[PDB]
Amino acid sequence: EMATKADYTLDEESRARIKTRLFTIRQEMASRGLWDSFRQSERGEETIEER
Amino acid sequence: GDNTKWNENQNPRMFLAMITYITRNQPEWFRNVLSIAPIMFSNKMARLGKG
RNA sequence: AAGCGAAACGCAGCAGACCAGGC
Ligand SMILES: [Mg+2]
Repeated sequence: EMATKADYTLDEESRARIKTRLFTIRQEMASRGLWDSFRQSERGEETIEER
Repeated sequence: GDNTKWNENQNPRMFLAMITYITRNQPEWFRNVLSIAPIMFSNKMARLGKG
């Protein structure tokens, strides 16, 4: 985690909880083999006009 | 001078023809949305009224 | 001058032989 002026505004327990959640999400996603797809980003394609 | 029976003689099919000619080269959705009105008016039914 | 509905995202090498060829 990185915070402006190195001021995270929160106690270490709250940030540790949020990081844990993020990790849990990471492992849950990796278990289904979708992490590599998510890795690549910059998704921006649209075509729908009017039908 | 005015034109006698103006509304009684302006056929909606003529407006459909004019809309189709005006909307030449335009996107098909634009032609459809513009031409729907004359189509419905050509099939219009007049309610007789109070009685 | 004009005027209308007045979030989040640019790889990588063997190396060392031996042969043929170039001016
Ligand atoms: Mg030479």
